[PDB]
Amino acid sequence: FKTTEMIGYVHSIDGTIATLIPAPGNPGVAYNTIIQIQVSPTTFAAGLVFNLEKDGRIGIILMDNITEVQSGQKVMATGQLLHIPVGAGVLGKVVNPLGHE
Amino acid sequence: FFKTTEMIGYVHSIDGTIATLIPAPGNPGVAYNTIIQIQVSPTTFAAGLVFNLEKDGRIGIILMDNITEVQSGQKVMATGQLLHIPVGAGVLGKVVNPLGHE
Amino acid sequence: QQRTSSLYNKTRQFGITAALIEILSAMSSLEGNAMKGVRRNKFWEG
Amino acid sequence: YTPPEGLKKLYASDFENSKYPLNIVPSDSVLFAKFLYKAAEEKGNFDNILSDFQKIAAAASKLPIFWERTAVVEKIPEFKQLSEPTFFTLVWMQNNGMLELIQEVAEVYETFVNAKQKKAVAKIFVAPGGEKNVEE
Repeated sequence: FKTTEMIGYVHSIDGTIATLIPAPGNPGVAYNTIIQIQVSPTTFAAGLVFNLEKDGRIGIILMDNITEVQSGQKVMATGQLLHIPVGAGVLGKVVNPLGHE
Repeated sequence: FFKTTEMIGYVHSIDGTIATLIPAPGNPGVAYNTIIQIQVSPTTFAAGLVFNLEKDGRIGIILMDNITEVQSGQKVMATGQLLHIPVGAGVLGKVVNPLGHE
Repeated sequence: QQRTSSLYNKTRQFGITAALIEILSAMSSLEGNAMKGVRRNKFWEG
Repeated sequence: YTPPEGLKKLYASDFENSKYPLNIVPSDSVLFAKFLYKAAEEKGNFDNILSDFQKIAAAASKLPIFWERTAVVEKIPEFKQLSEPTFFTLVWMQNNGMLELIQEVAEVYETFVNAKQKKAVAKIFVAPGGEKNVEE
């Protein structure tokens, strides 16, 4: 996933759902898009936007690496919906909903 | 010698068949369970019934007629009286509304 | 007997679920009406 | 932020229960108006707050849409020229994220000032562009 800019930080984590708080200036996140939570300096965790509140807090549905998601971590926006590999190059493989093999 | 009504606030929100009013600062205020008139036009009004008097001053209204004409930000006049309807032998043989309109 | 027992189990489960949902709906309605007032704290002292 | 001593002292006091020209029902937009009125009454000048509200309204017309969501009154230069009470109230609102009540707070403050100064305001409602003739 290609990141564009930071769009806030992780605020609360209730199981598999999370809430973000806006970054300075409220860059904004497109609804129903995929966001990346920087769990580590080199690894990211997928999240799905499902709610854009008036105050600027974004509702996120964590997809993978939930155990490594903590409040205060930076979140980057891809700006696009979820896309997965498709074609004859995926036949015979075992994949997950995010397209990872 | 003027037909001075008693304005008590404005229409804040509309949710279907009920509305919420906001009182203008320094106004007489409406009484509980009384009828109010929402000025949908300089000559037309929509009836309503007071249902809630909240701490914030907002008033819960039950719209009775001309709901489609009600919009947020319209003036509201307080009659200060409960609901009264025509009664007598002259109403027999007629179809009427709960407000008495034939 | 088997049919009535199945109906009994189904009815009790539905009743428990409906009662719990009703109680939670009442609780949510009570919570929603609550409003957070102005905080009287030294905001500058931070 | 370094609020003045007077505003700090008044902030801790229970000014909400003090006497005011009118008995307005408590509300979020009424607390700020009461604080502004109590702060201005000590100095005796009320027109300063009105000028501050005018400046705020003029500045807000140029700020970006939904500026109140990310508004930082400290960083905004237009609010640097406001009086200490108004600036303190704006910072207080920004802390609570209630900058959308500026209009209501200004209205309540104007009502309090008019009541204190014994002024009666007669709203005249006219059609758009029909305000030319108001003799009647």
